Amino acid sequence: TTALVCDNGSGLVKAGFAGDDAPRAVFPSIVGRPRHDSYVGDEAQSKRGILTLKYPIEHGIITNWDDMEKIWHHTFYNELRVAPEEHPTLLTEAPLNPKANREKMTQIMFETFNVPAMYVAIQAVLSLYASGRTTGIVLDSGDGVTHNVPIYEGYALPHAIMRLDLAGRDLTDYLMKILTERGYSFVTTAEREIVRDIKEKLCYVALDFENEMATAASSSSLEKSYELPDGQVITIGNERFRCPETLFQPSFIGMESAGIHETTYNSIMKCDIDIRKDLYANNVMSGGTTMYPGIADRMQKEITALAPSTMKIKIIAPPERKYSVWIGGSILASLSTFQQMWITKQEYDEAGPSIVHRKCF
Amino acid sequence: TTALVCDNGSGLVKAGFAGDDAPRAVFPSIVGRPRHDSYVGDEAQSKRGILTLKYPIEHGIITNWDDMEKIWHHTFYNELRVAPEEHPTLLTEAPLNPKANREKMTQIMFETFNVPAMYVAIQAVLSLYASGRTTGIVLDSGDGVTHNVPIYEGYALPHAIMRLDLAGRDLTDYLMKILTERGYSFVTTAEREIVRDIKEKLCYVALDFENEMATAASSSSLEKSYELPDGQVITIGNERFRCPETLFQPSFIGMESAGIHETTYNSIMKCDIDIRKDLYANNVMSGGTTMYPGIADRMQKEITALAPSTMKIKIIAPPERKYSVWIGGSILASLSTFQQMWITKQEYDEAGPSIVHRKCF
Ligand SMILES: Nc1ncnc2c1ncn2[C@@H]1O[C@H](COP(=O)(O)OP(=O)(O)OP(=O)(O)O)[C@@H](O)[C@H]1O
Ligand SMILES: Nc1ncnc2c1ncn2[C@@H]1O[C@H](COP(=O)(O)OP(=O)(O)OP(=O)(O)O)[C@@H](O)[C@H]1O
Ligand SMILES: C/C1=C/C(=O)O[C@@H]2C[C@@H](CC[C@H](C)/C=C\C=C\CC1)O[C@@](O)([C@@H]1CSC(=O)N1)C2
Ligand SMILES: C/C1=C/C(=O)O[C@@H]2C[C@@H](CC[C@H](C)/C=C\C=C\CC1)O[C@@](O)([C@@H]1CSC(=O)N1)C2
Ligand SMILES: [Mg+2]
Ligand SMILES: [Mg+2]
Repeated sequence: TTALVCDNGSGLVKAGFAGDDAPRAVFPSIVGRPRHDSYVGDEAQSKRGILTLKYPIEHGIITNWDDMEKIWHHTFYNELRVAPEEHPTLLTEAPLNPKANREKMTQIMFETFNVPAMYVAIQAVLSLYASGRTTGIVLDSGDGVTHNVPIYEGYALPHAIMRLDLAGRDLTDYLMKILTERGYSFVTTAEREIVRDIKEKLCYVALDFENEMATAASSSSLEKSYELPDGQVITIGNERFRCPETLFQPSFIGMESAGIHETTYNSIMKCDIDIRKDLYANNVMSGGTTMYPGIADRMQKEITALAPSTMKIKIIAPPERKYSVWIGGSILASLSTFQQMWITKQEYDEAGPSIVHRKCF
Repeated sequence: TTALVCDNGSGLVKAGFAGDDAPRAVFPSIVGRPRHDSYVGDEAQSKRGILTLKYPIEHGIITNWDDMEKIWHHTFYNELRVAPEEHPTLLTEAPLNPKANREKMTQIMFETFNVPAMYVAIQAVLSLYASGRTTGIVLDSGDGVTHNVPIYEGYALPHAIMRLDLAGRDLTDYLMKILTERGYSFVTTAEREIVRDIKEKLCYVALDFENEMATAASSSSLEKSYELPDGQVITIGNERFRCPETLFQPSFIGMESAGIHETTYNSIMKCDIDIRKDLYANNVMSGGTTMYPGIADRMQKEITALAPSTMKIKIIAPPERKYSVWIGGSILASLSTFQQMWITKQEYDEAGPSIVHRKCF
């Protein structure tokens, strides 16, 4: 009976059961086939020297499905200890995800895994119920993708979906750079991983850059040392809010401009006025990234700038937003009105891929 | 730039233009040829000799597709004299018609019609819309069939739906029976048509199959004598209501099938006791057969005498409650909002024919 939720994030894969208050398995979204079978997850990584590791998925989109399945499989078997062709199933996707993909995706569940039933939901949209909403503009900033998702009655709006190709890993990478720069090494991939945690444990969203930037060099009372695994420990200036600053500065690492709140306006201002109003006081926002301090109040103002005078702008940062996408699934999967919403072998059996094509979740 | 409305009525077809507060089209959904290329419409009518014309749409469901193909064709052209690949399209589906049938006329349409965009809905709902409601039981007492469709704010209650195969052209093959007793003709379709003409003319579902049926040996006051083509006038007694009434008596044949009102009830009953009141206080007579006057105050009895005392019950039965289906749909087909629903040429050449099973409204 128990269905299964799996947010196949670009770098992370959240997956547990239905209704389950939280995805049980949350491991690395990559695989490694022989250097000269494959392996995946922590294991996959646990074998650097002799493995050719790659993210089966790129920008929250599947590319080498081999590894992909080489995951899926590991995910029930080597992972969830459960029978595929034995449980209702839910998969997440990215906004404006290419038809044949979303279709190919299904091809495999019944085909190879003979999964009984299944469905597909936009990572976004998931996060939206994960908030108790069926309409709003979301901000699922994972490890490597970014979209502004105009939703209504729980049904999205393509033509108005701004994607800001950039995220999670960017900054992490970003950082290292502005550090190897401030006297510090780290150019091996293994070092990058160090930085991230660092990037997470410390980095924050400066309510104000300039006001903050000076202070950095002016005061200090805004930084700390780091238990570098090596043993040696170290601290960082401006950076703490410079890296996460890149978020509003798609001109911090080269890039193309625009940027977040903008691409947001540049997402809302592509949405039939009638909605706009109500699209303004509901900013949800999932994915590792969004997990920042002050990131909150920071945006609010950002927009109010563009945000016309007397308009109430409300950003909602779900304390658990890191999994909302998954958490959403957990729910919808585990629901009633959703029964008929599934896809069936009997159905997939008779039709083909195009069968999947339906309405909002 | 304009869309279309087509009521594929079991044994009839009404059509016109979205908005157009009349459907300009209404005709015989029959196809026929020489006993030994083809003849559709009332053209087929005048051929009882050379033609052995068979009707399509089988109880509301298609059957000789290749055949039905002509029906439609006969439309835009001979009839409306209009263009297909140039107007959006809407089609009434059959209340709980298989998914197989679906993608058929859907692909067929486009494929062998190159249509802009097409959508399809159950007949039973439009009729509902067609009355200012979106909830409450409806009854497509049309020609070939008569269904009981509970509706909930736009959703039908599959599980909770009833389908009775008696209707219009049902009570007819019969009428031609009851009469062979006072001794008369009416055996050939030639003669069979005359029947319905009479039915719809005189026939009525009054009230008592008793105190009413008591007036019989009684006061030979109120009866009549229709002047048939054969010039010769004819007499009729209780048959003026022995035929229609049969709906509250299947045993008139042997249908060990449920009495209408009862099925309706049955339907309402199989519904969520919560919503049951609304769908109870609401009941529509979508169907030509649903015309036998005085049928108004009638049904009330049939049911409240089963409907829990503390209530109230009304059976919305408008005048054009003979096209409500077509009418109601000729609305959906008129609204900027409707686009979000349509299935355009490109919304098919990419998503296979199964992209039509899924709606919002
Ligand atoms: N507390 C945090 N603050 C900021 N960034 C974080 C935090 N925790 C994780 N991240 C970053 O967000 C990225 C992860 O997100 P998520 O779990 O959002 O990715 P996915 O869903 O795996 O990928 P994507 O959403 O890009 O398709 C991580 O790889 C990491 O770089
Ligand atoms: N005034 C009337 N009184 C009685 N019966 C009528 C009247 N007008 C039409 N009918 C009968 O009702 C039948 C028609 O209904 P409708 O137009 O409801 O049929 P469809 O569209 O062919 O079928 P369905 O509605 O069951 O899908 C006719 O074929 C006819 O025999
Ligand atoms: C705590 C953690 C979080 C995470 O989300 O990791 C994902 C997955 C990870 C895979 C590569 C590493 C070596 C192998 C195992 C990692 C396990 C846990 C790492 O590559 C990221 O780190 C990239 C690199 S730099 C960044 O910003 N994203 C995102
Ligand atoms: C006024 C009318 C109404 C109608 O509803 O016709 C429909 C369609 C009709 C098709 C066959 C005939 C020869 C051809 C053209 C008829 C045109 C108009 C007839 O066969 C019915 O008559 C049958 C016969 S007896 C009955 O109960 N249904 C129902
Ligand atoms: Mg994500
Ligand atoms: Mg009809």
